[PDB]
Amino acid sequence: SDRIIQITRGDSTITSQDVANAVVGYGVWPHYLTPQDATAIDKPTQPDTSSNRFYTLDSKMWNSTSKGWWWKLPDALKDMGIFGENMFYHFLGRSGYTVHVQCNASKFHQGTLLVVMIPEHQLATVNKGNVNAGYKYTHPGEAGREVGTQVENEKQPSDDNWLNFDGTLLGNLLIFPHQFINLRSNNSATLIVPYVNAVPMDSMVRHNNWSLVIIPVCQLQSNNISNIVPITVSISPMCAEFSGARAKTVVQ
Amino acid sequence: GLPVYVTPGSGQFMTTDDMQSPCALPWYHPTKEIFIPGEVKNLIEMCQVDTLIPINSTQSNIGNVSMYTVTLSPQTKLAEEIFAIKVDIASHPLATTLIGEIASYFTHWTGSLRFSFMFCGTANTTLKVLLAYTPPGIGKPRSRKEAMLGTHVVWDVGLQSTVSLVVPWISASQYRFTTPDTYSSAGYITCWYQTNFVVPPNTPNTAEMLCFVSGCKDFCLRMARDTDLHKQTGPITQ
Amino acid sequence: GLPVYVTPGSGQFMTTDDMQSPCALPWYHPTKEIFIPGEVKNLIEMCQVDTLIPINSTQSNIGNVSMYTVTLSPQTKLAEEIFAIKVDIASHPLATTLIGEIASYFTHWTGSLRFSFMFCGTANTTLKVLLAYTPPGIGKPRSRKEAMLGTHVVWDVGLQSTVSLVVPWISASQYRFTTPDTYSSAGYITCWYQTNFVVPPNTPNTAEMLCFVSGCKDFCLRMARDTDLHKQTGPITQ
Amino acid sequence: GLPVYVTPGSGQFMTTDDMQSPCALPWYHPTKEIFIPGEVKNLIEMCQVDTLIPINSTQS
Amino acid sequence: GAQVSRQSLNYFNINYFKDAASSGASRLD
Amino acid sequence: GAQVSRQSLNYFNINYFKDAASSGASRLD
Amino acid sequence: GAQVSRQSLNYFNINYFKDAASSGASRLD
Amino acid sequence: GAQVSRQSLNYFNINYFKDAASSGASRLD
Amino acid sequence: GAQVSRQSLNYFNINYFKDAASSGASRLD
Amino acid sequence: NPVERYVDEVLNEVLVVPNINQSHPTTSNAAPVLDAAETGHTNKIQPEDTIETRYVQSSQTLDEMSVESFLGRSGCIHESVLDIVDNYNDQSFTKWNINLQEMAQIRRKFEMFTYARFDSEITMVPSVAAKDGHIGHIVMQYMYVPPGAPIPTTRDDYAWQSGTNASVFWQHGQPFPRFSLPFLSIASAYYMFYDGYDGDTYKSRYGTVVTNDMGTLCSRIVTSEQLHKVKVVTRIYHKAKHTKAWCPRPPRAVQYSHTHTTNYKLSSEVHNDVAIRPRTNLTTV
Amino acid sequence: NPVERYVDEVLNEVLVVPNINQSHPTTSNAAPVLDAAETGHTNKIQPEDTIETRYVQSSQTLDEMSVESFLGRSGCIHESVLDIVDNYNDQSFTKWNINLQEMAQIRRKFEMFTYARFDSEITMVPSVAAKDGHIGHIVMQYMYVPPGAPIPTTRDDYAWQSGTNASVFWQHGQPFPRFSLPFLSIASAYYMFYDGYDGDTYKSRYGTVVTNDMGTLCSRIVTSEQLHKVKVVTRIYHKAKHTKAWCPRPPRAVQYSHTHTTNYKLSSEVHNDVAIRPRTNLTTV
Amino acid sequence: NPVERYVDEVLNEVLVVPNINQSHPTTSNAAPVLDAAETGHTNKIQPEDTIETRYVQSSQTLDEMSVESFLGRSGCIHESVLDIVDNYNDQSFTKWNINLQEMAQIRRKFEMFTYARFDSEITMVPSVAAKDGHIGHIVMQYMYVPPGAPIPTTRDDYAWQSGTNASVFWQHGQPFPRFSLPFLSIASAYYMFYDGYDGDTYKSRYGTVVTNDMGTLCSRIVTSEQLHKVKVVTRIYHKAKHTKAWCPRPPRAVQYSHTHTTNYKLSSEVHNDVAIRPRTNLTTV
Ligand SMILES: Cc1cc(CCCOc2c(C)cc(-c3noc(C(F)(F)F)n3)cc2C)on1
Ligand SMILES: Cc1cc(CCCOc2c(C)cc(-c3noc(C(F)(F)F)n3)cc2C)on1
Ligand SMILES: Cc1cc(CCCOc2c(C)cc(-c3noc(C(F)(F)F)n3)cc2C)on1
Ligand SMILES: [Zn+2]
Ligand SMILES: [Zn+2]
Ligand SMILES: [Zn+2]
Repeated sequence: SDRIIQITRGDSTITSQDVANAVVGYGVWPHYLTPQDATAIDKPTQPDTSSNRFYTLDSKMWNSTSKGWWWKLPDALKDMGIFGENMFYHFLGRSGYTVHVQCNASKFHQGTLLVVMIPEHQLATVNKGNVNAGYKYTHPGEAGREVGTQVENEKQPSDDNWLNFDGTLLGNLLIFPHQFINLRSNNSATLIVPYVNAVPMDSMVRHNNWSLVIIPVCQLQSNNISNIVPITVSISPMCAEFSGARAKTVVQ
Repeated sequence: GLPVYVTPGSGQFMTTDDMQSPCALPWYHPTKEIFIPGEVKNLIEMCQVDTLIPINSTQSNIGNVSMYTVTLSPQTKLAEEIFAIKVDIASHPLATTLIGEIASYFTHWTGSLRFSFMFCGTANTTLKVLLAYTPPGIGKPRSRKEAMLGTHVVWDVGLQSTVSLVVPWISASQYRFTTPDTYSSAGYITCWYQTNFVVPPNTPNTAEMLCFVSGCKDFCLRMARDTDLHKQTGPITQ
Repeated sequence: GLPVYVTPGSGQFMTTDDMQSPCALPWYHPTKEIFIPGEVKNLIEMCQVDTLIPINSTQSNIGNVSMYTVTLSPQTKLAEEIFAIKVDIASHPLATTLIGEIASYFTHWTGSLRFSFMFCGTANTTLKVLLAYTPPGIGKPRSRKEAMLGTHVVWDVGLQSTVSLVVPWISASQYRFTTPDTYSSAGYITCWYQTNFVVPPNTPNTAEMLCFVSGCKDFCLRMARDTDLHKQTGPITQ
Repeated sequence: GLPVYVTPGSGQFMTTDDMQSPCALPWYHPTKEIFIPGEVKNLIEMCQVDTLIPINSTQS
Repeated sequence: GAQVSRQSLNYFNINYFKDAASSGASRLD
Repeated sequence: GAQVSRQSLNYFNINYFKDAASSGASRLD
Repeated sequence: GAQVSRQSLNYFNINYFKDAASSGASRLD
Repeated sequence: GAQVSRQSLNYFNINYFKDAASSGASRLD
Repeated sequence: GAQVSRQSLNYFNINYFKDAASSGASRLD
Repeated sequence: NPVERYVDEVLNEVLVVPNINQSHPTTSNAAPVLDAAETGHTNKIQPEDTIETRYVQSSQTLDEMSVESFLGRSGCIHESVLDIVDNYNDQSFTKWNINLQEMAQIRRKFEMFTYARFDSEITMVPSVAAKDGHIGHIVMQYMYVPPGAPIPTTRDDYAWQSGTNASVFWQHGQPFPRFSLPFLSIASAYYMFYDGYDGDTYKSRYGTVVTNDMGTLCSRIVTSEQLHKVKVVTRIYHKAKHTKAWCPRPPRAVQYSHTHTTNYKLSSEVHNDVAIRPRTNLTTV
Repeated sequence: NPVERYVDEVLNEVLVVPNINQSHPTTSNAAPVLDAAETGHTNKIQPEDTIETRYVQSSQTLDEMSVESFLGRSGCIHESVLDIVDNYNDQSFTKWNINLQEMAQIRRKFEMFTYARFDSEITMVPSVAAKDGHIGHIVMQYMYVPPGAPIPTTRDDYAWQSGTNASVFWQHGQPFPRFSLPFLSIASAYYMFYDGYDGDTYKSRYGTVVTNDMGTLCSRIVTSEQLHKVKVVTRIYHKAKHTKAWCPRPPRAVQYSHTHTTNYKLSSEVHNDVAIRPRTNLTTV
Repeated sequence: NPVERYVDEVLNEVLVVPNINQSHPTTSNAAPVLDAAETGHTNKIQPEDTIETRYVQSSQTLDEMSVESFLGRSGCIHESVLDIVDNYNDQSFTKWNINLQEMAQIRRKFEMFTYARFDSEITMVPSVAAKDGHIGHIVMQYMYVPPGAPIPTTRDDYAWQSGTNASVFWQHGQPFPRFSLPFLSIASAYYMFYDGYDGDTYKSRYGTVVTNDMGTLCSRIVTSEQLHKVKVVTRIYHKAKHTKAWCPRPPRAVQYSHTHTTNYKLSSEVHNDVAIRPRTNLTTV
């Protein structure tokens, strides 16, 4: 059946009996860095199955007024087992990902989530001159950011979902790898993205390569609103490799 | 030396010329190029990707996600009109879509357009709708019967959430102007209730619909020009 | 004559252009070239030669040979820090070394650096020291344990007076800026007592150490630029 | 560079000259040409067609 | 971009720019 | 520095300066 | 438009414009 | 004064003046 | 008017005008 | 054929679009018009599938829509001003922190991609305004000071010697200066966007300002002080050559406010801040 | 022979006219001189048929009478004026709705055909009049704004950046600017005449104004305000290259009055409105 | 292949750097990291010997670091001034004792070698400052007077005839003058340094002034006296072509003070006289 999917990564296996196929960002499957493209000369460390496994973040609650949510990678996994440990003990990291978003309701519920993976999602600030989004705000961790909640601070990012938090129109996010979770059709979304950057490896601490954005474009409605409908995110690194070992970096 | 005749145009600077010039950094060797996923070689690649139409961009909706959805519901009158817009790739509300934005960087366009619609209601919500394209030389249809006489698709809502209506290139001339010009206005897309929006008891009485657009294999843009969909009214400072 | 189109750039004088020009001394025959030892064909040749690092260039030492030596001696506390500097080839105190000076004539650099140390104490003086390279993305190590976790060499003083620590090219980008720029700061080299400085009786209780630097087979400079390690604030007269 | 001698006439604009010039619309592809009846290639074609003489063109 | 002929009378029909619009007056018939 | 072709239609792709950056717009695809 | 000769002494009689009137002084006899 | 090469990629190393001093920057190694 | 040589080092001794007086300095011996 | 390809270049018929084939009435349980946008893919249905089409030979070409063409047109990126008002020594020279972020037109086009790699063609258009009547003999010097090189602080600073930096001298009356630049980054491509910092603290910088340092463009009127004051405005034009772009993105929908940042401003009535024109209602064309 | 054809081009002997052959006295019931103009055909009788002719070798050529030649001469189509009178900001830039209908000489020639397809060569002749004495350093910018592109509304409008539109910068003292344009229509040929409208109501527009929109030519003096005021007049010249024309028609017989329309005016004495000169009577040569 | 070498020139990939090969853990009594700097040799240890490296294909080239490239950029070596103040005959001409020692930037680079042999490219940038308003028609004459040739002592000296010396005439408005010079020394290479004298007494001269005589560069405004006074400053630029250098040496560490001599000055606080920045202590990065 083309409605079913099983994804096995390391010691984790995820399933969904109502998928809308899967997406491979830019049609490129994640792969390890080759010697022709590499620049750093020390032998890389490749944790393999101890890092290339599904890590489930904190679930979020989707309700009639939700404006959306976003996470940044690898920030979101900074505290996830071996993968997390590796991004702080090394100067350089490189990884692809399998992002599996989960959301089920009932055949009597309706709602639609636009699930997007944006490369270099450089956030903007609003009406604050040339002051940019503070490091703290673009590094929320597994908790991510809940659009429409944060009590404004000067260095706080734009919270306008219709402007992609960056001065561009929401309707055009579809140009990035994406899927929709239309409650009437599927209960999950699956996106597999390769490493994308202008350099072969980079600092996992100060550079977030991908941003996962989830915006409810079609409002959640049903005649049984008391039943909470969560949204859960499970991300698995792929071909994770690190270089430039040393002491563990401590942020803040 | 070799006798030469300096021709008109010499010494001029045309922003679109294609000449060679000495390199200011002789001997400099550029950084090795590495593989990066997602390379684009031609803008047509971007025109072929669906993007949402802010079709419901009424003043009260602009600035909200709702400007992208159209609401459907049980009707009391038959064959009611649902929406109506011009087909012109660079007119409003198509203007800010990716294909509309790119079209706004050119003066001419041609080819067939692909409009898609995804029903956002519950799995138990049924509906039949008629999507029609009215070729030019006549006003927009005032009724379903009037619209139905043109190019159309009857969409039945079911397991497959999305339907597509192709607006074939039906024009006197091989190309049309992208800017709103009478002579080259391409027609309309209207949507009507074919049957009705029906639901079982205890099911929401309204549902949303998302609208997409992209170009077909024959879509093409011509004559590069600056866009009027973006401006600068002051200095951009550091 | 042959019709020509004078292109933009014509008549301009670009200090880095590469054109031909008539010779002011026609028929002149240059002096025969004779063999002279020591010809250099590429600056890389000079970058591969060790030169001393004025590593101990404190205000009180500058202007004295002592600015080139680091003093070692018997410690009362274990694993004490000996010295610490940035690895950046054009930062201080590496700036005035030959490779640092040459690097200052270019905008970009890449490759592995070779740091060497020669123990200047007596033949009966023993010592074990730990030389470490801390890749970027973290502050300089605050202890030997912290430093030891990175790239390092444990140096045992013996018959061979000199040891070398290679700072491998570990960077996100293929090149870095030679000028002190945050994004491209390459890390640190720290030196710590592995065991201790030990001597027999009647032997000087301190000893000097000389520090050298040069580039490895992969060192390379790019984008020629004027140096800021030298200036002219007035006319140079006869 | 190649030594050249700028000849008289250079830089001038003669309305009947026949030179080449850079195209302001690079990469632009003109509309396909279709068959249209009645093409004329030389004015002699028009000179060979009878037309009436206003031979009786008195003021009145 | 030269349509070099031969006969020796070697014709050199040169197109200096890469656009057809750029060339001079057309040939006849 | 000329990539002389032949067919007679002899193409002459000339690079006047010794740097790749110096040449004009690239070819397509 | 070149009347290329050979002998090597290769003569290059070039006519820059497409009109006979445009060329320089004539040859003798 | 041209050092015409071939490969077709025909290199044309031209020396416009009759003095070695007149030519541009030298080749490497 | 070119005395094209060959060796490949192709010499191009060109006389731009049709008068001997017009050419540059003479060769030696 | 290197010659057949040549003809396609002259005619601009390198990238042709496919023809429309004749189609016929159909009755089948294969429904191309139906699909699922949830998949994230675009339905690949063509006109022959939804109507009965005729056969048509396409003559359109996609050449002009190529990236090389889209980003290969010279646009203004800076307007340098040297205005002699009351002190020749202080006003006859200036400097500019180089960037492709100050002018909206070319900035928006590059920003329709995440990464771009290209060589550059810079063309300068200097114009001398005669404030008092004459302009004398104006000679300009433009010097590229890469990051690290000494920046002149007076019109006679030794740095103007340009012993290593590239300088271009232009003489009024001569054609517009122009030169090429090779891909300059220390990375494989220029970052149009950068979701990263130059550190990990609340005070670290964010955005492309961290990765796009290009140095300084210093300029001065070489000519020494003259009786009549002039105002020289040099406009810099940039064009990309031999271009490659990656990961297309949504076009800038609101006005730019600053360089190297996506920041923007919103008024109390947001419909005024975007190109979207308010519709009377869903059915008013 | 591509070389034999070359000689014909240089000598202008590509299209030769036929010879006259010797003819003789005739007596026959075949009467070439008699025919019927009602048929709508022209009697194809030649001189050898009506008189006894000698043999003559024709040397005339029809080359110069070719369409390429007839429409291939550069003529003035516009005279743009920038006259600095009392406000530099308002008077230093202008715009023109492009058309080939403002100057009678070239307009009449094109209008001798119904449809025409050709590339264009535009040549500009700018001339700076020194109203107060000096002209300083004059630099001009001409920008082609295709229909839809933003039209500048001030001398510093962002549109002047020309990030995509083609612009030509000319510097006083340099040769006259010139460039080529490819056939621009969305149709297969330009309409010299169009018996149609842009709608079907009493208020729809009639004529070529409906089909011949070519955009706007915007121009400005790049040089900033100078002490002495100047008046720059840029005359635009157009020439057709690689031309084709269809369906010849009667030449314009009265003066033109407006663009894109065949409208005309008549006085009380119409013989004054046409080139026809009144004859004294039928027999006064 | 003379054509394969051509491609390397265009791409600047003539001198490639070696790759880094994968290395492995080792345990041996062969210790590459240990050596003896006393030998005067540099330890040739590479990264593969001190850590476990991966395999990496190098793409860097040493082309730009070549001597030809390092000394092949045109830099200013002299700024000649002709300032008409109150006596045209005395102020309209001047002379310069030629040398490459007056400007620090190019001097320091040449002085990084003991001997250098090269041809020269001289480029001149003249600029006429209108002190009173107009500049009229300025024509300049630059004449190279080799050592021994008569030096003009008035603006009309017979020496200006230049019957044998090379002279370059420049006309204001024309492009910048430029010419090449062949290696000029009576020796096989130029002395960048010379530890010798021109005699053996306490009064003999020391240094390169003894070996580097290059003659005099004389110049004058050819144009005869004009009403309005001008100030012509001609800046001379030099570049080495076809270069060879021998015996590299330490870079100049303090400011230059005079020509042909290594003399220098020291203040009471020497750290101010060198580029070395005082360190807080041994462990403060
Ligand atoms: C991304 C990205 C890419 C770039 C490069 C922009 C080009 O910037 C310049 C310009 C405009 C001029 C020079 C320059 N080089 O020489 C001269 C001189 F002639 F003006 F001196 N100007 C150098 C750079 C890097 O900036 N951001
Ligand atoms: C029928 C028919 C055909 C035409 C085309 C007339 C040519 O009109 C122009 C002109 C005169 C100039 C430009 C132009 N393109 O670039 C420039 C710049 F350099 F002036 F900017 N001017 C563009 C068109 C379409 O008009 N009517
Ligand atoms: C070491 C070393 C090498 C040199 C040569 C420096 C070049 O000096 C010149 C210059 C700058 C110009 C001329 C010159 N020849 O002709 C002219 C003229 F055109 F100016 F007359 N100038 C001749 C020399 C030797 O100086 N020191
Ligand atoms: Zn004046
Ligand atoms: Zn005046
Ligand atoms: Zn005056």
